[PDB]
Amino acid sequence: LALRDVAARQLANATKTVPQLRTITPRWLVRLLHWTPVEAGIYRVNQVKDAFVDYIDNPREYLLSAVNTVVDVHTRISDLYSNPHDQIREQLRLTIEIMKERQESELINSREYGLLNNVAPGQLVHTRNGAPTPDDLDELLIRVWKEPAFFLAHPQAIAAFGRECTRRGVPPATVSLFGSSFITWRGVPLIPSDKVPLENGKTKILLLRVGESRQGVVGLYQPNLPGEQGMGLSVRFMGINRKALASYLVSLYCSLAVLTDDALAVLDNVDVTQYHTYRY
Amino acid sequence: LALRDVAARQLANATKTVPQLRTITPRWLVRLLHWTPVEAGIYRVNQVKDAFVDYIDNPREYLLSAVNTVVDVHTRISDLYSNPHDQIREQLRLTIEIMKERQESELINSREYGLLNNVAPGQLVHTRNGAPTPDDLDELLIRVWKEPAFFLAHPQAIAAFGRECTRRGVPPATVSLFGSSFITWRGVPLIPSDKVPLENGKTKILLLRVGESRQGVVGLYQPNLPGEQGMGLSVRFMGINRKALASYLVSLYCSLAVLTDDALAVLDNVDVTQYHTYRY
Amino acid sequence: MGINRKALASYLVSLYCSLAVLTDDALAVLDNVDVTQYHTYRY
Repeated sequence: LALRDVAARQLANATKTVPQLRTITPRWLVRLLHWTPVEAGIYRVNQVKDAFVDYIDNPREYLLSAVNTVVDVHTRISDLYSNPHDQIREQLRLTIEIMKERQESELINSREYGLLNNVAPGQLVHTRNGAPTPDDLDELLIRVWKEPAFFLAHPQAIAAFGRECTRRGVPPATVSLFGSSFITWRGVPLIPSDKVPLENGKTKILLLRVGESRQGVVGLYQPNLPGEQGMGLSVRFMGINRKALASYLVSLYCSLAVLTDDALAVLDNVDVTQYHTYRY
Repeated sequence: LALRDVAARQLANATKTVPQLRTITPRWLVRLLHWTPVEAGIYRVNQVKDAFVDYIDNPREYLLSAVNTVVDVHTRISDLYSNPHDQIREQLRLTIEIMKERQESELINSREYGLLNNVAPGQLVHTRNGAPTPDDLDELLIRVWKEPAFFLAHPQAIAAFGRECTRRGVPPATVSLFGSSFITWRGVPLIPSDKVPLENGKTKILLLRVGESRQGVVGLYQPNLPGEQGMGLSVRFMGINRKALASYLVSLYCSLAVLTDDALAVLDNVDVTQYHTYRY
Repeated sequence: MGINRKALASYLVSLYCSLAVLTDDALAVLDNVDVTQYHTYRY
């Protein structure tokens, strides 16, 4: 008999990871958008009227929106347990991750801005038979034929499109972006995002042109913020309350503008639950 | 509601102490002895016969004794759990502490060497009334009147002597040695040691002269050992067995010689259980 | 490890390893995969 493992383990330093947040996503849409700074929170998109040359007198003004989160950390927790990991920094990091996920979801789904609600008449396409076939994506590419950037879809919709391509004996090509592989259709990549709504096996697929040089989709943000930690993101210390809770304010200022109406098209009534039966 | 202490504690490094060994003692006797090296494990104490000048022809030869301890440490324990504390080093350190305690106990109590058994006739004093009074220590000082070094006693016997001194209205003086205070009697310090036997409230008190220049008590040790880590102490790696247990041999070589017989005296029948009743 | 009485030298080979799945959506398993099916091509 000798020294046991459980007793010798009382002398050993455990390697501790930072807390793993499983709802973190790559947030591809934010990385693929072009971001325009708005120095005073107002973006006015002037338009040619009925494209002599006249302009409309009531152009849409985009107001940047504010989302705030208060992060409360007890002073004794950050005082006592900040070795080897800063407790305040981990709380803030995680908080900002959750806020960035919410920001991507708002870029897709917001009622004021938000791609699925700012789609022009004539740019809304419907599937012929529910499932996202190659013909439906060809329709989408008809609607955004001027230099389309990427498709945006739920990963289940990308799988359904892959099944439809397999049934027709068509293997779609792939591209590498940001060290990851994506399906492409007619050279246009299919980008996954779990923020595209999926309810009762029904979802939507978006097609986007991005950039200000083109007349595409642009993201908007506020450029010079006190306590800035990122694009349109700021962190401020709010103070300490009577119960020794230190508070931090995390602010995110963002919006989205579709500069011209042929920069965005949406394929509606996409069914992701259809499976083919292969019989020979 | 905010982040709780129990959850935030999962990120914090705990400060781990080395294992505390409560049986560790200051081992004052070993620190107070003079240590003589014996290069080949044999110490022959020559004596003048019946002190012309003749020597005895059968002098006592002191053979250094060996105490061995095998320290088994599983290779996976030292491989896995040696951060930030070396597991083998802690096991060896603790093992050597226990062996040093045993060595002090053997210097006092051994049957071959050992002060309580190598006491000459005429140097054994008995208490007049059980309790260790000032008169009994004066008797001891009669027996070792030539430059006595220190008393050695159980801490309960030192307390009993203190009680006897208090009953007689005598406060004994104290000296500082090694950063610690000790009672002294007639300028001779009383050194505590829990290795002095105490059974049924009965113990002994020793008085020693030390050194080779004087003809006192000397400790003996072996000076040039393979794997030497201390005085007469060595550590050797023995090998690994089939079940991946690494073994280490800890060896301690020691003995003790009383050069002349008036260098040591023992006060016998010391009673440590007597308490005076103060009535006025 | 050392040499025994019959002049056999021993060596200890140790391997320390484990594996962690940090989040649960990092791993998926497809079960009941059948590898014995062959199609009959008739035209």
